[PDB]
Amino acid sequence: VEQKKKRTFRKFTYRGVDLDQLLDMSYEQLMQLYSARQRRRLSRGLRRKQHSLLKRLRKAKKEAPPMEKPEVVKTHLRDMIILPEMVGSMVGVYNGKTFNQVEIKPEMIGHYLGEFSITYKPVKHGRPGIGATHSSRFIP
Amino acid sequence: PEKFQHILRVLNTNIDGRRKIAFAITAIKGVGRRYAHVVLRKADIDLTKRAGELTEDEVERVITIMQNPRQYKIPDWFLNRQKDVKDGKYSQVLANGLDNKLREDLERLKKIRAHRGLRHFWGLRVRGQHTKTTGRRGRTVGVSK
Amino acid sequence: RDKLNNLVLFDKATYDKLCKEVPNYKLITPAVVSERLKIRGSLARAALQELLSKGLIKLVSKHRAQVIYTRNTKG
RNA sequence: AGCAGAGUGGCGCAGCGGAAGCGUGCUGGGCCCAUAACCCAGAGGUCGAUGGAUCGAAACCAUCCUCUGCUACCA
RNA sequence: AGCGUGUGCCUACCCUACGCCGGCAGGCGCGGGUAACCCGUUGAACCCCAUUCGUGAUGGGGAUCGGGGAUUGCAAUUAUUCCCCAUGAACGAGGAAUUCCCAGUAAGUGCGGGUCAUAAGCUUGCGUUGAUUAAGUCCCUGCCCUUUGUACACACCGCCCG
RNA sequence: CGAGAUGGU
Repeated sequence: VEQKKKRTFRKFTYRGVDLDQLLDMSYEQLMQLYSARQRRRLSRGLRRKQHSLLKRLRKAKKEAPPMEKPEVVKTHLRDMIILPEMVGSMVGVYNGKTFNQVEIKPEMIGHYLGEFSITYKPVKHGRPGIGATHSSRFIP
Repeated sequence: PEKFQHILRVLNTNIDGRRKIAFAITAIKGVGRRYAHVVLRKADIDLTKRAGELTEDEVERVITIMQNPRQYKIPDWFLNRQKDVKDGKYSQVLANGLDNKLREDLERLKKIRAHRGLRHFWGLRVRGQHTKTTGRRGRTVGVSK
Repeated sequence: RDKLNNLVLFDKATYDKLCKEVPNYKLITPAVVSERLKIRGSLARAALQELLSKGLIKLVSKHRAQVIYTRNTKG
């Protein structure tokens, strides 16, 4: 990663804990660090057949060459919360017609996968057409 | 009267010593009507006097209470920074510290390029609002060719 | 565009005038005291209660939105 | 060299010792079923250098700079 | 105050008193109602009485934006709705134009019904406080009837000349 | 007795 200190030692962490500690914590402990929406989702959420993504991610983390990035796993699951299991991983997130790849930085923790893959193009205007103003009227 | 000093400087900001004490200290950023009343109530100050009628040790009692709310038993549910994301603390942030705390929050969203960080960067409405008919700040454009 | 500059506390040049002017006025009210002495309405409210306990003026009427006072029963 | 103009705030014409000046052009709105005529509102603002009176300087007054205009010459 | 609604017949959800925990949104327990029977004497808002501010873009105004907590749901990010501390824009009664209204009316003020798993700045009803100005005209925009003129009948937004 | 031209569906 580009930056020192973060989640490793001293004053930059998540909520006061290090990445190696977030990797020891259970879902029952971890839901005290997350905010109210993520806490409700983990408390209520049986996650029935949503564990399949976590299996494919941990397969790709296991089988990658030593000191090189995993291959992409590509998915429709835009409403998945980023767990501390998912850091340093490649995901392709569906956009309504294409998959956009994401390298999951540890600062992304507690966000949704769908927050990093955007459904539209930023607008830039062409000149106004006929009917755009009351004076614009056409007579043959 | 005593012809005492009627402008005073408190936290790198100037207070008019001429308003009621509970409405003079809200010239500090991070101190609203609701928080200013509770600080003076813990500080044991009479709310009826003008801000130029406080003695030198009374202003130091108010300043030392504003900077350490949790040791004078001001509740956690009152504070403007709750579980701060990088170190987990609870506090009230004031003056030029509030400017930097927002400056760090907008750059933290931009660095990972989340949707919030892109809307703040392009200068668009960040919360759920529509943009077809409100917030207009350009110039009228003519149809002619 | 303009500004008033009304006082928040007295000084002797205006406090001695408050005590000298009492017999001159048929109608005494916080607003007429405010504009005539250049005093805020909250100081005008406070000053007229002291003169009443000193016995120098008569209360004619009181209501939330309007007090009225007058000269001490002669002239 | 004699005498005069310019040195935009919006193309263009340059008012008078008060921070647009008015006729006009551009852009938008009203009126009408609709187009013209008519009516109304907009346009990010030390206007070449150096001194002096002013509440004030493109616009009251010095001294330099440059190009035009009419005369007409240091060339 | 007055008008109303209430356990959904496939379709799976209703209206709530009382006690206890919490600043709040909210949570747990335990009863009544298929309704002139229970929520309910439906303790509504403006208004009324007392206090503080003092002509200041101010203690007027509350847009924009940071952080945290609950509830619906299979799922809330492009923020469902709700609660808390903080931030504190334009705006000082609005140019040419233009809408609605004659008495329990206009305007002010809050409450039900619809849509509804979650939810009114809309709409359709109800009560409460309660004026100023008129009792007329055909001028402007239109409608009805009669006499009259026409080169119109696609009917004046017509037809037609150099 | 102010000024009052014109007409793709």
